[PDB]
Amino acid sequence: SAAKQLVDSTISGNKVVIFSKTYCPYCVKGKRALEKFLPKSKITAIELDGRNDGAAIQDYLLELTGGRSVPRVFIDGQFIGGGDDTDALARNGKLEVMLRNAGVLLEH
Repeated sequence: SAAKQLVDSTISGNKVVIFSKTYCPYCVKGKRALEKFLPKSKITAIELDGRNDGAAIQDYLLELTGGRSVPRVFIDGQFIGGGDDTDALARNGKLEVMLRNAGVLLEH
Protein backbone atom coordinates (compact mmCIF):
# COMPACT_ATOMS: atom_id res chain seq x y z
CA SER A 1 0.00 0.00 0.00
CA ALA A 2 0.99 3.65 -0.31
CA ALA A 3 0.98 3.92 3.49
CA LYS A 4 3.18 0.86 3.98
CA GLN A 5 5.69 2.14 1.43
CA LEU A 6 5.72 5.64 2.94
CA VAL A 7 6.27 4.35 6.48
CA ASP A 8 8.80 1.66 5.51
CA SER A 9 10.85 4.00 3.32
CA THR A 10 10.80 6.80 5.90
CA ILE A 11 12.14 4.54 8.65
CA SER A 12 14.70 2.86 6.36
CA GLY A 13 15.89 6.15 4.89
CA ASN A 14 16.23 8.09 8.14
CA LYS A 15 18.01 7.09 11.33
CA VAL A 16 15.63 8.76 13.81
CA VAL A 17 11.93 8.93 13.00
CA ILE A 18 8.88 9.96 14.99
CA PHE A 19 5.30 9.77 13.75
CA SER A 20 3.32 12.47 15.50
CA LYS A 21 0.31 14.75 15.55
CA THR A 22 -0.41 18.12 17.14
CA TYR A 23 -2.95 16.94 19.74
CA CYS A 24 -0.61 14.57 21.53
CA PRO A 25 1.12 15.31 24.86
CA TYR A 26 3.36 12.24 24.44
CA CYS A 27 4.36 13.40 20.96
CA VAL A 28 5.49 16.70 22.46
CA LYS A 29 7.45 14.84 25.14
CA GLY A 30 8.94 12.51 22.55
CA LYS A 31 10.21 15.26 20.28
CA ARG A 32 11.56 17.18 23.28
CA ALA A 33 13.42 14.09 24.49
CA LEU A 34 15.05 13.52 21.10
CA GLU A 35 15.90 17.22 20.72
CA LYS A 36 17.70 17.07 24.07
CA PHE A 37 20.42 15.09 22.32
CA LEU A 38 20.04 15.61 18.56
CA PRO A 39 20.02 18.56 16.17
CA LYS A 40 16.66 18.92 14.43
CA SER A 41 18.43 18.08 11.16
CA LYS A 42 18.84 14.52 12.48
CA ILE A 43 15.21 14.05 13.55
CA THR A 44 12.61 13.07 10.96
CA ALA A 45 9.17 14.02 12.28
CA ILE A 46 6.11 13.00 10.28
CA GLU A 47 3.04 14.91 11.47
CA LEU A 48 -0.34 13.44 10.54
CA ASP A 49 -2.27 16.71 10.77
CA GLY A 50 -3.53 17.95 7.42
CA ARG A 51 -2.86 14.63 5.70
CA ASN A 52 -5.64 12.59 4.07
CA ASP A 53 -3.85 9.27 4.65
CA GLY A 54 -3.51 9.55 8.43
CA ALA A 55 -5.78 6.61 9.22
CA ALA A 56 -3.99 4.43 6.67
CA ILE A 57 -0.62 5.31 8.17
CA GLN A 58 -1.79 4.60 11.71
CA ASP A 59 -3.32 1.32 10.51
CA TYR A 60 0.05 0.31 9.12
CA LEU A 61 1.77 1.42 12.32
CA LEU A 62 -0.57 -1.01 14.08
CA GLU A 63 0.61 -3.82 11.80
CA LEU A 64 4.27 -2.89 12.17
CA THR A 65 4.48 -2.02 15.87
CA GLY A 66 1.39 -3.40 17.60
CA GLY A 67 -0.38 -0.09 18.20
CA ARG A 68 -2.06 2.68 16.18
CA SER A 69 -1.50 5.64 18.48
CA VAL A 70 1.09 8.34 17.94
CA PRO A 71 3.81 8.81 18.74
CA ARG A 72 5.69 5.90 17.22
CA VAL A 73 9.46 6.26 17.41
CA PHE A 74 12.09 4.44 15.36
CA ILE A 75 15.88 4.30 15.52
CA ASP A 76 17.86 2.73 12.67
CA GLY A 77 14.64 1.39 11.16
CA GLN A 78 13.57 -0.33 14.38
CA PHE A 79 10.59 0.47 16.60
CA ILE A 80 11.67 1.60 20.08
CA GLY A 81 8.29 2.56 21.50
CA GLY A 82 5.19 4.69 21.73
CA GLY A 83 4.59 7.53 24.16
CA ASP A 84 5.58 8.02 26.80
CA ASP A 85 8.39 5.45 26.47
CA THR A 86 10.75 7.87 24.74
CA ASP A 87 10.64 10.25 27.70
CA ALA A 88 11.33 7.36 30.12
CA LEU A 89 14.28 6.22 28.00
CA ALA A 90 15.55 9.79 27.94
CA ARG A 91 15.31 10.03 31.73
CA ASN A 92 16.93 6.67 32.53
CA GLY A 93 19.85 7.13 30.15
CA LYS A 94 18.84 4.37 27.74
CA LEU A 95 17.79 6.68 24.90
CA GLU A 96 21.29 8.16 24.74
CA VAL A 97 22.77 4.66 24.65
CA MET A 98 20.50 3.81 21.72
CA LEU A 99 21.40 7.03 19.91
CA ARG A 100 25.13 6.49 20.45
CA ASN A 101 24.90 2.91 19.20
CA ALA A 102 23.08 4.19 16.10
CA GLY A 103 25.90 6.68 15.50
CA VAL A 104 23.86 9.87 15.79
CA LEU A 105 25.11 10.89 19.22
CA LEU A 106 28.78 11.27 20.08
CA GLU A 107 30.33 10.61 23.47
CA HIS A 108 30.55 13.84 25.48
